[PDB]
Amino acid sequence: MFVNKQFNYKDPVNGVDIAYIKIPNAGQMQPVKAFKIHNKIWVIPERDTFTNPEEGDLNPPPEAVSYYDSTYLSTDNEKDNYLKGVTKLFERIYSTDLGRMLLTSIVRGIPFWGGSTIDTELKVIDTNCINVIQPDGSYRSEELNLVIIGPSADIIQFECKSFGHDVLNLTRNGYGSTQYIRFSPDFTFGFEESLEVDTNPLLGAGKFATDPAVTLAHELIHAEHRLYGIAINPNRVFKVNTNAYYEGLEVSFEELRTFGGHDAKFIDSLQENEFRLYYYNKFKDVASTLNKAKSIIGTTASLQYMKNVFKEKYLLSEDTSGKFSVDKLKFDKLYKMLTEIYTEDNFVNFFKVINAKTFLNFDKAVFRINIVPDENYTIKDGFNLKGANLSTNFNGQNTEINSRNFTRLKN
Ligand SMILES: N=C(N)NCCC[C@H](N)C(=O)NO
Ligand SMILES: [Zn+2]
Repeated sequence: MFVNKQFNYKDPVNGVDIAYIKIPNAGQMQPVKAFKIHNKIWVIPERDTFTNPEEGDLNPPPEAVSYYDSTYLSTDNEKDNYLKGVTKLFERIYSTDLGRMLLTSIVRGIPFWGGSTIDTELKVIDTNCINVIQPDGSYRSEELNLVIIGPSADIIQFECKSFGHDVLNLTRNGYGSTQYIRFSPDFTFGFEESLEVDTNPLLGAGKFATDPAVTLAHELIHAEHRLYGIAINPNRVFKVNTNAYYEGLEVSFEELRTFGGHDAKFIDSLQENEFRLYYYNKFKDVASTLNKAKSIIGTTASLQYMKNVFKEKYLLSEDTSGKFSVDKLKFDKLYKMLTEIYTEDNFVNFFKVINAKTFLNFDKAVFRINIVPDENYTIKDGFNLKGANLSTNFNGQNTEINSRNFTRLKN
């Protein structure tokens, strides 16, 4: 039961799990109503016009496969439906063993307290918090790990982003930082079945639709990487050979790793070792920082308590003197779990749903959906409902057969 509370958009703010909040480095935004669906995880049912200065408008630019609709997610009812859709996908992910593990890792992934210039001092990094406005009018500073928010101008441009320090590279120095995922449970993508000799022949008809749960899990995987500060520099790319009429299409290692499967293998053995040793070295530095820490600022919690929070996050070893160190095999398990076990491909397998076999299998269309009604989608079966006749040959995902759950929009 990942979300132990039925949240309706119109429920009165209480200053605890329903409240108007302000986001860091968002300049001077108006407070937005948010919901805390799980410890360290909030959801803002608004179009994202706060995380980025240059993207504070929902206006359709000169363009470039995208989808725009400045009116999407503008009504309370829509926001209410958005909230229920996100909450439902989390329950779907969490219902699996893989998902239960991923979300647990995310919740234990508190961004490191490395905001002090004094090495004998542990301090929080302000951009890893939000201000929770209370019913009285005061604001309470709250640390959080994950924020799910609506998309910006391009509705289908989902992504996992964060604020990041002035000097430090939080998503790549092992510290981690609060992750903001632009996502929408109201849309999904259509892909075409790459007819391979051993693939099921009884496949209903043309287009199939991506299960929004796989899509959210995809972003959650980026979040895990970023929260543990072991994300692969987005500069790193593989020059994919597509056509002969193409002298090259770049695809980042971070994406190939996240998708997993055959795709992940484009990251050769030399690069894998490089990233692993690098991050191993980074964890060892976090251990040293914790070891030199004698005081904590922004006081409330005890020093030992916070040190312990990071001993748990990084799976550090503590001797009888109380000094932390990094254990090679524990690091290996943690790192492998985050980069090789949590992948889009492994989720497609747990969920038992049809999905593109690789990015190379680019989505043909964009569909409008609504997973909230149980008559349409369930936590356990997604679109391929049991009693129904949709639970056969993935009929539930067939946009021809399950034409009533999909409404074509673009491409
Ligand atoms: N299935 C999709 N078409 N996903 C939409 C987001 C694609 C984006 N590049 C991304 O992967 N972000 O993480
Ligand atoms: Zn991605």
